[PDB]
Amino acid sequence: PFTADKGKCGLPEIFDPPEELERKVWELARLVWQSSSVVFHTGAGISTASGIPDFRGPHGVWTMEERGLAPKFDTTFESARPTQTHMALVQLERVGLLRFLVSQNVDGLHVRSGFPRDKLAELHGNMFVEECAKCKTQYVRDTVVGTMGLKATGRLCTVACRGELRDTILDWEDSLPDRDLALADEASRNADLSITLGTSLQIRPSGNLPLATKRRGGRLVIVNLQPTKHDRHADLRIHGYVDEVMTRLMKHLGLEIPAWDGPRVLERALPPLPRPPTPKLE
Ligand SMILES: Nc1ncnc2c1ncn2[C@@H]1O[C@H](COP(=O)(O)OP(=O)(O)OC[C@H]2O[C@H](O)[C@H](O)[C@@H]2O)[C@@H](O)[C@H]1O
Ligand SMILES: O=[N+]([O-])c1ccc(O)c(O)c1
Ligand SMILES: [Zn+2]
Repeated sequence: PFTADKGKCGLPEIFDPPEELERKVWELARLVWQSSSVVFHTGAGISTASGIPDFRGPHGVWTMEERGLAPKFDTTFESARPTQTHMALVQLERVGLLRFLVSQNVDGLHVRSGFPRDKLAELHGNMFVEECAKCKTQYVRDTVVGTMGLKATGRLCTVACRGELRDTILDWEDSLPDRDLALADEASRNADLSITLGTSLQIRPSGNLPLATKRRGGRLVIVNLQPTKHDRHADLRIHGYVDEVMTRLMKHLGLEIPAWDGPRVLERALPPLPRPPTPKLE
């Protein structure tokens, strides 16, 4: 806990200049069109524009802690709106340009975004989701589950059970949930395109999954303001705000970023919605 390694925190940000940024997103555009199976890996950087601080960035939880300062939240978890990036990932799934989404975030926004849970691994859990110890039934709640570290919440299961309900937030010692990690690994290995959004890729095995894609000739794209463990293995690193990259990307793809109607829960994914026809690439 106190001892736990929080890896490299407070590294400098890189800012690709507009010309290099605009061009790198057109190449990302091309790789989404080329790819049969596109998987997105997300981390706390896709939630920073909502007012949720990240961990290892300039004003990250771990970064401000090293310098004896406090992270600053500009919102509560309950009153946080999903980002343009969160809503872009929703459209990309709906139009069939996103096979699987893998997140290290516990902020709960993916789910609150309306994103299909059966196409999502929440690898470090969800602040809003408690799980029945007895029958493994999950409850997506409307306020944050008040505990952390797979502890009893105080509520009991309501299946036609009275099983102990506990949080889904992994403690430093706790192993990842096998179902989520297994689907996340299959998705990552099977993928021909893995795009990482606002993660430093410093945690095992979360951070290593985008590298499973690169095996069998898959392409790896890293969108992050800072360096990242596996920058060396990327075919494309984009250094900029992900909201900018994903707003420009969606515009190249001919896609609108949909409205957020407030917190909604989508258990299962629907058949793909119509999407624009693919440009001639080669
Ligand atoms: N607007 C932005 N656009 C793009 N990148 C951004 C933005 N804001 C921040 N970033 C980048 O976003 C990156 C986020 O890196 P880290 O803070 O390590 O997030 P993680 O999701 O990998 O944390 C992993 C786990 O570790 C914890 O213990 C928990 O268990 C976490 O689940 C940085 O490089 C920022 O520069
Ligand atoms: O307080 N928390 O639990 C936090 C702190 C920072 C985060 O980026 C986060 O997703 C949750
Ligand atoms: Zn139960």
